[PDB]
Amino acid sequence: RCHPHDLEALRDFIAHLEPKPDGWINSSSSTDCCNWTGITCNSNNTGRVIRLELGNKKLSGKLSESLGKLDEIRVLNLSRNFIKDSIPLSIFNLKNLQTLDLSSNDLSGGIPTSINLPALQSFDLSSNKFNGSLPSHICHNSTQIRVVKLAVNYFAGNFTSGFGKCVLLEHLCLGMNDLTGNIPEDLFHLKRLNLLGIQENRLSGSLSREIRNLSSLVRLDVSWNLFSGEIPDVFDELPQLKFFLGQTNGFIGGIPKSLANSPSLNLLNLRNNSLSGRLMLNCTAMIALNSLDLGTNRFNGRLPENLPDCKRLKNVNLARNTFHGQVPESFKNFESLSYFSLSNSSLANISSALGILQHCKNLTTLVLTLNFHGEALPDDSSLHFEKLKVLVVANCRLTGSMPRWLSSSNELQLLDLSWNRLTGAIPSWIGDFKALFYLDLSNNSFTGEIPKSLTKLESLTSRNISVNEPSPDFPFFMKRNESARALQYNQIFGFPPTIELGHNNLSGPIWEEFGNLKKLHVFDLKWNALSGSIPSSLSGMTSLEALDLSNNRLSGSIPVSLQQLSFLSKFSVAYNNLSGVIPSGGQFQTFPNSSFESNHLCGEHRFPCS
Amino acid sequence: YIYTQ
Ligand SMILES: *[C@@H]1O[C@H](CO)[C@@H](O)[C@H](O)[C@H]1NC(C)=O
Ligand SMILES: *[C@@H]1O[C@H](CO)[C@@H](O)[C@H](O)[C@H]1NC(C)=O
Ligand SMILES: *[C@@H]1O[C@H](CO)[C@@H](O)[C@H](O)[C@H]1NC(C)=O
Ligand SMILES: *[C@@H]1O[C@H](CO)[C@@H](O)[C@H](O)[C@H]1NC(C)=O
Ligand SMILES: *[C@@H]1O[C@H](CO)[C@@H](O)[C@H](O)[C@H]1NC(C)=O
Ligand SMILES: *[C@@H]1O[C@H](CO)[C@@H](O)[C@H](O)[C@H]1NC(C)=O
Ligand SMILES: *[C@@H]1O[C@H](CO)[C@@H](O)[C@H](O)[C@H]1NC(C)=O
Ligand SMILES: *[C@@H]1O[C@H](CO)[C@@H](O)[C@H](O)[C@H]1NC(C)=O
Repeated sequence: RCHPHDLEALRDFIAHLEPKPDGWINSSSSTDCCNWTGITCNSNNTGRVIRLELGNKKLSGKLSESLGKLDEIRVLNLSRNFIKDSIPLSIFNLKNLQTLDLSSNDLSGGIPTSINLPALQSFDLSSNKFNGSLPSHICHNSTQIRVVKLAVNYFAGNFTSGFGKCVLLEHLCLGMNDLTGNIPEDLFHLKRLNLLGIQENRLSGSLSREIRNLSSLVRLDVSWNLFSGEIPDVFDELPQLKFFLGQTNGFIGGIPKSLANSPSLNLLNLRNNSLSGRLMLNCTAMIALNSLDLGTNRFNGRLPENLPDCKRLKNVNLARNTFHGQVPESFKNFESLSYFSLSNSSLANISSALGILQHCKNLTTLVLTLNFHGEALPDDSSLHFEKLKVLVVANCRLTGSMPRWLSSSNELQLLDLSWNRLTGAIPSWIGDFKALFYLDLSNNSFTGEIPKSLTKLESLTSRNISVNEPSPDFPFFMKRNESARALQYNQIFGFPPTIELGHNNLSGPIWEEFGNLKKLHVFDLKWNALSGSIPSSLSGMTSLEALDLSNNRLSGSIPVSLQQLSFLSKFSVAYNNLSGVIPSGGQFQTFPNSSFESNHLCGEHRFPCS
Repeated sequence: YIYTQ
């Protein structure tokens, strides 16, 4: 038997919410509230209600005003439900409420102009429908507040002054709203703040030098705003800074000396800014740096020779910059290097690059695309990359043959050599990589037949090959042609298992044994010299989604068995020698005429047509 | 072709 006041308040609360939780089915009868689901009391369990924690209960409805009658409640947690409409005023007057988590519901409207919650520690409204002015006036009566989480709301208007009066504020999360203007100078009074997310708003102006006043910062997320100007060179004042996220802004200048000297930074992401000049870090000074993303900037000059002196730097993305010259010779010592993305950086001497980089024994994923333009792909067979998983060197217009030194990387998972000038036959050892699920050799000069060993590729047949996906900190992008919008893959295993051989000079038949690859999603043979019959055994490729045979010289008929490919949504035989009926119904009726054009193929009952 | 940025 509990207090009549709590009993009442709790009965009204649940009157507005469905479903009734497990222990609340007795609610209108039962007098023992403290043993209801998600309720806690003082004394032992036997006093006033101090905690109402109903998070992730699938609760649907509105909040009762009589929630404000629980005088002793220190913790109110309704997060991860379907609760909607307004927050009752009476909730903002609870004298004992330490912890308020309303995050992730459908709540809307606005916060009252007058709030008195003297005991409040953490305040979490994130992931809701709240708009309007930021409730910075909460600082007046909650002098103890540690945590304000407002992220993922509709707050627009100025980033409003007044948070600086929450003197003990530690976490402040404003991310993913519509805020405009610069950071109120008010904010720079919070000397105990260790987390500032402002990311994904419309904020702009320079990032003030007054930021040196927030000396407790650990994580600074400024990403995805309109900031510009130089990054202020204050970072010796922020000795605890571990994560700095500035990506997708208008920052200019280089990396400030103080940031380039910070011993505490784990992670620096400045990608997609307006940054420029020589790239200078003092790697003797940055002993915590494990991850560096400078992509889509204008850094120029040579690649900094001292980079391997960051003994912890695992992840490096320098892509889409203005460098020139070769990979420094010191990169032989980059012992920590795992993921190295150099795409589109104007690098020279792929020969030196590969001969140096083979000495980095932790290298797993390497992206060299759009460098070394017109160079000759090194065939030199002392090259050995032992732990290599992902190798992308594409659209470099490279010359030579398929390099056999590659055959010794047994871990290899994804290989993209496409859009080069490579020539000669595709060698048998390409079928020997057991972990390879993706290979793009397309748009080269390759000749000869298709090696039969592609039919016994292990990751494309059985399910008994199992390996760990590489985990670089950057996404990968995929372009079909020069004017196509790109596709994004955050993880390597997001790529469909793929054999892409199109636009080469390959000849001979399509092996019946391709019916062995049960796990292949994409088979692209288009724009080759291939001939013979389309094998009926292809109906055995059970995971097949896209089959492109177009622009070859293939003869005979489309085998009916192909209609047993359950997942095939994308098919073309156009520009071949084929004849007869296109198989009716099922899967093939969904393909457009263009899939069969420039053949002698006709729809059923239409033969001959032309 | 695959690229990175
Ligand atoms: C609220 O409850 C959820 C889900 O039960 C929990 O994960 C979360 O940490 C709680 N909120 C607070 C501030 O503890
Ligand atoms: C602080 O509390 C007083 C008395 O409860 C109230 O009148 C006032 O509006 C509150 N201030 C703010 C800014 O919420
Ligand atoms: C680069 O910045 C532009 C403009 O800020 C933005 O629209 C674009 O999405 C950014 N690119 C990436 C990949 O972040
Ligand atoms: C780089 O940092 C180290 C360690 O703090 C320091 O001793 C050294 O003088 C710095 N070098 C430069 C170029 O500032
Ligand atoms: C290389 O990778 C291994 C295996 O994960 C790791 O334990 C080791 O610390 C790495 N070496 C360096 C110098 O980073
Ligand atoms: C490569 O770099 C140039 C800028 O130097 C840019 O115009 C082009 O869009 C980039 N292409 C890709 C695919 O990154
Ligand atoms: C490129 O690299 C190779 C191997 O280090 C070197 O022998 C050669 O002289 C270099 N070529 C140029 C143009 O510097
Ligand atoms: C193949 O690559 C070249 C550049 O190496 C490009 O210009 C051409 O358009 C590509 N062809 C196709 C159809 O992808």
